Amino acid sequence: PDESGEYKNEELWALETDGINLAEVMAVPGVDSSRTYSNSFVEILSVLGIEATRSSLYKEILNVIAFDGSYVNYRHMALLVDVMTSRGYLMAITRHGINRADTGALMRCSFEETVEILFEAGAAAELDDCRGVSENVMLGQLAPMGTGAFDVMIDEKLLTSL
Amino acid sequence: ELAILKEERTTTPYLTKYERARILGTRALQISMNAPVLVDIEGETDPLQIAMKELSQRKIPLVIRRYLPDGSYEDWGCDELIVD
Amino acid sequence: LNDTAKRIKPEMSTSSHHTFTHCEIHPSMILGVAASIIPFPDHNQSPRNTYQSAMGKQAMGVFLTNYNVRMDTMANILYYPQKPLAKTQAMEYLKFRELP
Amino acid sequence: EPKVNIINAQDDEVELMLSDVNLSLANSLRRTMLAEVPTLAIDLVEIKMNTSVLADEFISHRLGLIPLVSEDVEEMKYSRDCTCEDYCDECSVVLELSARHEGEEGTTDVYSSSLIKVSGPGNLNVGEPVRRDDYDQGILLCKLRNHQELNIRCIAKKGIAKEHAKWSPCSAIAFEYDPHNKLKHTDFWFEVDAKKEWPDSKYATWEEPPKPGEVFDYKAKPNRFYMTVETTGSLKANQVFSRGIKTLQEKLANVLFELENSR
Amino acid sequence: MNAPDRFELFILPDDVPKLKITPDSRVPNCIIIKFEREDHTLANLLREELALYPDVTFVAYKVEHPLFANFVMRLQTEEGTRPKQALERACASIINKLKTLDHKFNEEWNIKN
Amino acid sequence: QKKAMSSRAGVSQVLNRYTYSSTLSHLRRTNTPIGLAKPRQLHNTHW
Amino acid sequence: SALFDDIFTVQTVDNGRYNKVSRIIGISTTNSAIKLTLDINNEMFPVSQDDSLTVTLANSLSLKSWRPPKPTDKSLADDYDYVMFGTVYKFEEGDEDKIKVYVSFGGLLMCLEGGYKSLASLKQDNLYILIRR
Amino acid sequence: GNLMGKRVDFSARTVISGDPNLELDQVGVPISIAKTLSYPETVTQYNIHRLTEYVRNGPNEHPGAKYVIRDNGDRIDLRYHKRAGDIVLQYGWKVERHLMDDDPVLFNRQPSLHKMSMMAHRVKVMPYSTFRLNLSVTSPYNADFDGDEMNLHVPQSEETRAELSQLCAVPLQIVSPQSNKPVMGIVQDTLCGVRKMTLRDTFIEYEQVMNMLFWVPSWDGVVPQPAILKPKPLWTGKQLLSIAIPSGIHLQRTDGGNSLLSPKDNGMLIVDGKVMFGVVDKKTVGSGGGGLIHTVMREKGPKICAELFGNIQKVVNYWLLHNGFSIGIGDAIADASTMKEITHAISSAKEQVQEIIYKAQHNELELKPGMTLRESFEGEVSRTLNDARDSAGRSAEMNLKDLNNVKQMVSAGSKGSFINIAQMSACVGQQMVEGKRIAFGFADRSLPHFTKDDFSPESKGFVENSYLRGLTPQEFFFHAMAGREGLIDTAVKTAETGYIQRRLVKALEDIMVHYDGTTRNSLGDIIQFLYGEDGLDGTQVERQTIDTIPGSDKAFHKRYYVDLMDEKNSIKPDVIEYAADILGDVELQKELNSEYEQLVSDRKFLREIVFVNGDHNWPLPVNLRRIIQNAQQIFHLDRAKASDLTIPEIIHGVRDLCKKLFVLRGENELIKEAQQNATSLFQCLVRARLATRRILEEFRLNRDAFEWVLGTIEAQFQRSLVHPGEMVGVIAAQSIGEPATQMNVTLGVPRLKEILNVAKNIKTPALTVYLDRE
Amino acid sequence: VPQIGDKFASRHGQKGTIGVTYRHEDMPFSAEGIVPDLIINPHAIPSRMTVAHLIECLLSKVGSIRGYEGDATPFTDLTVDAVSNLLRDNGYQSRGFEVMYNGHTGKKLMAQVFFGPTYYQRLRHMVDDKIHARARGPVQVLTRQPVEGRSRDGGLRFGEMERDCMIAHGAAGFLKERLMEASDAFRVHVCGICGLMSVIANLKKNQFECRSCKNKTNIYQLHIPYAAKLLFQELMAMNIAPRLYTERSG
Amino acid sequence: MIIPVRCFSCGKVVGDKWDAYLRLLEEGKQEGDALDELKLKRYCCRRMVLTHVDLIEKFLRYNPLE
Ligand SMILES: [Mg+2]
Ligand SMILES: [Zn+2]
Ligand SMILES: [Zn+2]
Ligand SMILES: [Zn+2]
Repeated sequence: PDESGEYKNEELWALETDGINLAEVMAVPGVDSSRTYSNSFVEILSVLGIEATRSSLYKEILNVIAFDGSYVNYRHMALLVDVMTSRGYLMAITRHGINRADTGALMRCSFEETVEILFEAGAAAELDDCRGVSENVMLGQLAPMGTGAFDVMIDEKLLTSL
Repeated sequence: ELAILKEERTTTPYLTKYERARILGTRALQISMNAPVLVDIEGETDPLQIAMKELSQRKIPLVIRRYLPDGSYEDWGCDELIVD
Repeated sequence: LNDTAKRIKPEMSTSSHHTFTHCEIHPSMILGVAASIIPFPDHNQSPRNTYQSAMGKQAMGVFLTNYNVRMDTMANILYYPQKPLAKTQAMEYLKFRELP
Repeated sequence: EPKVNIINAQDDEVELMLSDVNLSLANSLRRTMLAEVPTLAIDLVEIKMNTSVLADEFISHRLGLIPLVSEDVEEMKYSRDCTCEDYCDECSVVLELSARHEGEEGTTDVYSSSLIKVSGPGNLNVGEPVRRDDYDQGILLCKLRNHQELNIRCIAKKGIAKEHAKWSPCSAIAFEYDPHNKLKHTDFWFEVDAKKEWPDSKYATWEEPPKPGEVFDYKAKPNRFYMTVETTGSLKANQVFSRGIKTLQEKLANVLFELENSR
Repeated sequence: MNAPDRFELFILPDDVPKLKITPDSRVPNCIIIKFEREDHTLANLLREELALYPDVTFVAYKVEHPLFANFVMRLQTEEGTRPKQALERACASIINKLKTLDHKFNEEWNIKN
Repeated sequence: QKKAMSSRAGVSQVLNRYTYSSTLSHLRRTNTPIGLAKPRQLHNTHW
Repeated sequence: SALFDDIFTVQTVDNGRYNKVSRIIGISTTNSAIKLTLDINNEMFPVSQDDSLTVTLANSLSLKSWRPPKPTDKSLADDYDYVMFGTVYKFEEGDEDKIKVYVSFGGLLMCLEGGYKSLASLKQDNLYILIRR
Repeated sequence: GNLMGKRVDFSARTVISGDPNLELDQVGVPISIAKTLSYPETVTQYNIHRLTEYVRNGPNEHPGAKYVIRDNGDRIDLRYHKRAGDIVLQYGWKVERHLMDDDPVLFNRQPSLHKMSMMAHRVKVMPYSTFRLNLSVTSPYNADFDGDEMNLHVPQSEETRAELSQLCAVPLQIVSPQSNKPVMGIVQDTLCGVRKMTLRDTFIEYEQVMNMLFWVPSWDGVVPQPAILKPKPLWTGKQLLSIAIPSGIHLQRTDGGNSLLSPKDNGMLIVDGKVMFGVVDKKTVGSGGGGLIHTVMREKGPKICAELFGNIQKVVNYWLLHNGFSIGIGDAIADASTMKEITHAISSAKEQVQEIIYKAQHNELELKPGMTLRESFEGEVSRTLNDARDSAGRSAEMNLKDLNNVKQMVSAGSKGSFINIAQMSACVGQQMVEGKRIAFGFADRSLPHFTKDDFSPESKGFVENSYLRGLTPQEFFFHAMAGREGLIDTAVKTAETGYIQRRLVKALEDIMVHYDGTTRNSLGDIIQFLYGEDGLDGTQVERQTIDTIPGSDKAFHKRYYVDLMDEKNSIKPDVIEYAADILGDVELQKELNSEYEQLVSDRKFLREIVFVNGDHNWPLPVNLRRIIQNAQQIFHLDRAKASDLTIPEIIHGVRDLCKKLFVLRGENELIKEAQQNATSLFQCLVRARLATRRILEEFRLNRDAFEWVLGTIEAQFQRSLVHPGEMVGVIAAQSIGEPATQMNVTLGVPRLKEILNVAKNIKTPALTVYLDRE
Repeated sequence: VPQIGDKFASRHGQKGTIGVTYRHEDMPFSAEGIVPDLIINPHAIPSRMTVAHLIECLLSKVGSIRGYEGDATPFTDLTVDAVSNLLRDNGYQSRGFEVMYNGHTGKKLMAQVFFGPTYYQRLRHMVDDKIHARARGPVQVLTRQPVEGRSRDGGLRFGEMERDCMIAHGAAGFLKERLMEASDAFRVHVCGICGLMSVIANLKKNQFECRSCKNKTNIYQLHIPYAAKLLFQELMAMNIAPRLYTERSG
Repeated sequence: MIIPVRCFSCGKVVGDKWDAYLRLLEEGKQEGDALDELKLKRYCCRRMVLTHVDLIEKFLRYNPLE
């Protein structure tokens, strides 16, 4: 905004540098250290924090999605980046990040490394609470999702009021 | 212990789509199993239509037990949940 | 000249003189058996030519003249095959006008 | 009020012109002559023996497409309406074909003239296959080598082209109107000039060309149709026209009777 | 396998009627006629015959599906004339026109052939 | 027969008799035992 | 019976990209500052440049389902050559006396610019336009 | 292979086909499939006669029944029961009847990328052996009719029938949560048809109008007045299309800043379901957001939206049947002058490329920063050739006539584009392999027909001829190379996209929205304290502008500030009935000052915190403009009637409405803080729209209209909340993986995989460094 | 015999299926009375840039009128203009357009129609060879699930993506019935102490016993997929003990 | 196989003109001239007769199966 308050286009000069070195470049005098950005969110986690990592991850995913003009609602990407950065560290979408969670063994074995997860569960005497959807599906029960996220009682009072 | 008092209920007073579908299916099955009908039947023969008519007049005798993540539950009557 | 109908040959003006040692018999010979059935393949898109080459194996017709004395697991014979009205010169060597 | 003008006439085809009629009437007449004029065609083939290279269904389909004389097919009765079991003499025509090659050399060509009308609803003039001339060989049916025999018994019944195209009495009906596009019922695709790039219709000389200074007539309607009917020889062109008119009249009479009985 | 029989295109089943008539209460003097085992050949002819009648205020027809041999006609006349009388008048007029056309065609064929 | 694995498979195929052109195309077929988009491209030397 | 009536001299006729619709722009002879632009059918009403059209805008033709008119009865449209019916979709009350009225006849657009004393009665939901020459 | 997925009974699979005469939520089922599949219906007093008739018909005749289940569970086979004509059914028995009409069935195409690939349809029993589908549901299924096979599943219980009818129904899936825009629209011929229907020079005679009006299932039986009365009645196509549009729908769109005159017949104005002006095309009846389909859906309901689909399809299909449309070879042929222009442009480009080659060979070409000389030369040549191809295509497109069929298809948006016309008529263009020109496969040459070290365009994959003119053998080979590269790229991309989608789905599989508004996994760990930080469904948001953010300070002050002390700056006396007792008041002035201070605080909060870049068009719930215009249309706010709505009433009503937008309910301080944080943006938007000056002057509402607007806003906001129990994790995973199928730094599928895998080594590391202002 | 659903393709990659069949009197006709044997949508032309299809149609029309076979050899001197001149010399429109009439009403079509002979071939993809349906039939010996194969009266597969779509839809009951009642449902007995599936049950004489825990009263029954039973049995065979408990210990 | 009885498009009988067509082609007449002399006006019948291939002779060349 200008003096009158109207938004106007302004042209400034910035630098685009190949290679990653965050802290040293931020410490360089004459550089706006409050706005320096990196495309490697691992470096952002190492330097800035976890919330900045979430912001940078969302920015990268949005750039990848919207480079070709496609539009995806903000809530889906927000949920993805919240899941990825919910334990204080980056959780990769693979067997090295998903299977390391404290979820049930039945739902973890269904993704990858079924026999290894089952053997580890047998050796560690793990207990499955059957609160997820995968182990409810494999056991042929009503999963606690959608219409199964509650129970239907009988209205004795209204029937008596007849 | 796990029950929540009627004056302390914090869930929404509206009927969700999943709750509506579950109540409609249960009422249709019960009507098909020779259950008493709380509304008049003029020309409709489909139990689903009878269940929908009962839901519109708020006469379905069922209670929704909404489960909080901790384990506590709230009981909402079908006659007090707002239906769009 | 300045003909607006025929295609434009490359200029080939990067060399003052040309010394050819060989000449192609015909460029259309660079195609395969299945691609020789396509009429005017140079006016099409290459994925369409690939699709036609792939689907040429699914068309039915008189594969042999002794199908009556053969015992094959499957066989499809058209009652009235017809030779195409638009044809390529290679079809004469593919026996397409005789077993369409 | 309706008027008919015949330009050309012959037993195979009639090129005529209709005027002072609605477009729907001419279109309905064309459709009725195309699909709703009953004729006689082979609908049942009994193969006693077939040693030819052609398949049994191949020969049956070829036999079903052979036109037959249907001059007195109106007096014939439908198979459904007939109360007899299977088929009888007054609801079907029986044809017999027997072909064999004599000698160990050469190929014997079996045509449609080899069919013999053994029995039919006498003395109606139906059943006999159509011959272009007295010495015409006919439609080529099959070819036989040595020790190859064909023995077919065919049953011909009365039907319309709606059930199958083999009962169609006519081949193609040319139909057009307004050769000069006075009514502007179509828009002419063009690159430079529409008048030069589009060939004139064969009836363009019959109607006066539009003057360049003429104004569009919004109240004009199509009132002059030129139509050519070509038959397959089963029925004459005049017979096809008359029977199409009669079929349309019978359909309208049936609708009127249903309306009267609905009260 | 699932192909319907061809003769069902023109053979009317005994349990169904050829003609059905239902009044239309949206506007006065309007009826809906269901024609069974028919097609455009009769429908277009009847529609354009009825459209030229001064006492007919609305006439239309439609074939719901090409796979089913039936069509639906909507007919509305003025207060003086009932739609059924207009339909019978149209049928009689087309019959008379066809008779005249056949007579003149026969006369022309006799005069020159 | 003993060494079912570690051997080339699909060398011999049932001849196609759907049509004459398909039979000729099957009789004039080449394959590479590689099962990387580098070898799948149309090289200039394929002219 | 007629909300508005005037005589317009045609200045501009634009066929555009349509083979049947022409846009005509003209002004009233008896008073300036009244500009009429209107889309018309070429075949139904062929007009040329520098013509004189009597244009009347009315609310009803009397002297809900549409039906063909019988020859017996009479209406105001019997006195004119081109008749169209449409919906008013804008009544712009701009600066000073400059007032524009926008009417769409089934997609054929017409804009009439004038003063309040001449276009005050045209503020309706539906209109009939009649052109005579 | 046996627990997560398995083979199931009561399923069918067959080839699909199109059917314009079907509703949106209807599927045609063959006779044999309907007879083979069955549904068990219980025996009650409401359907005893129908079930007995079905049993008497038998399993070989449709409608009929296959098995009869007794009370104890014993099954009677009607195939072997030859005395079924005198059997009586008892209450509580089950009859396995055939598939009848209006039976909900799940209908699926594989692969199932998103939830719209598996929807509930209504059965219509039809002859022949192909499934029949409406043309508007092909795009969500991603199916065509070149041999596709699709699957059908039959529920066998009343509860699952109700679940399919109320959750997975086709009309309920018109709007998708992935991009809050419809996924079903008018496509293919119908689309083209309406472009030929709503033209300004389209007129219809009376009989065709009657036929088309009768063809509308939802017609009210009233014939509209023709646009032309004398000398012959005539109806335009706009009226016939507006007949299909339900009343009460308002839509406005501008194209290139067009005025209300609309000389080019662009834009769109629909008032009360009638099209004032604007050619209807993909911009209106397409799948884009804010169009006719989205507005009709959000205004009326899924049932009315499906009815609109059917009505438009039927009317346009009949008009195209009785009008006709075609394409031909002559549509790809340009006149001599345009061909001469194209050849001149190509020759000039070739001369420029020769000049560039001469400059590069003499060390005269300017070196691009961070690039090699050869790379810079190749980039310059590629840019010149691309510009030449674009210019030739532009000339060819400008030459095209209005009657050209390809131009008609492109303008309708049904099929084709600019590049297709350019390649068919003017020039195919430069062929690129792996982002570069054709490499030298031979010894320093692309083909043995060229000399060594040849850098002319024709020697490196430039096709200067069009498809109509044909291709030279070298151009043919280069085009084949490019096509093979494209096919290989697509083939390798599909598998990676599928694996990424599966990994995402497994990662976000067990995420659900609970009844307290939080988003938790199966362990109970909270991922988000509120879904999407606002607790709103993805299908209930539309792009709206916040009027407080843009504009200068003077414009803001003029639009919002009200001064009762000064006559000029006060409310105009002719719009309010209380203009006498309003000058000099102190309480009303204090209330207006408080409102202005709240507006200024909202402006500061929006500009300095949330949107620092000045963007104001964002997805928000409850379209306020539609509500305002609906109230204006309903209450007839014309005739410049003086409003009887006092300023304190407006201020108190807005204040009460802003406090009644409940997302989280409770008296806890944290709950109140979360509610305020969640509803801050919507409160800002509402305060921007419902300003005292704007209400009194711009909109001119009264007491009834104001109350109706407040009630409608409250009800719509209550209806726009996300329903608890929603499986948001799987929805997010599918909505992220779906665009991946369609699609100097690393970008695309490799970049997405690199992000998801959290690679310690980055293919193209980079830093963006911002300097100080000076 | 060709019917609705049969697959037909041209020589330029323009494959498709029959949608509907019209009789002779319903198809559009030209002034000469010629009706097409096949009608295709123009919308398939500009997307695939199959100019060769239209050129072949024009050449076939010219050759049919003149009475020979056209030469369609690539890289020749033949141009579209020469074929257009040949067609114009034969009394037809140079670009192949023809004035056609509507079959239903007989009225002229406003737009002229590209009309001419073209080579088409029938593919080995027939709807009657692909239609499949199953209510109940044979099941696998091992998993007690429906067999695979259309000929063997097999069952369609409800894969993982279908399960994901059902989870997104929120229909838990439909998924449960599809994966249990429409598949290998089974009833097992478990012991309330060991939790293992080692309970010996005799329903004829109503005797339930657990050898390990000497239990005869605290025994429950469960409805589970047969594949789940097989998985649990295999886990027991691999010295792993998955114990199913119907109550939460807490 | 053998010449079809009727034209596929219109339905004109073309099964009786094969011998005449072969006789005309034997005496040096051009294909177009022979088709014109066979009174085949519409090009549907022209392509029915011109593009037909006679495969019946090849099958007849084989020895009889019985
Ligand atoms: Mg497909
Ligand atoms: Zn009999
Ligand atoms: Zn135990
Ligand atoms: Zn023919």
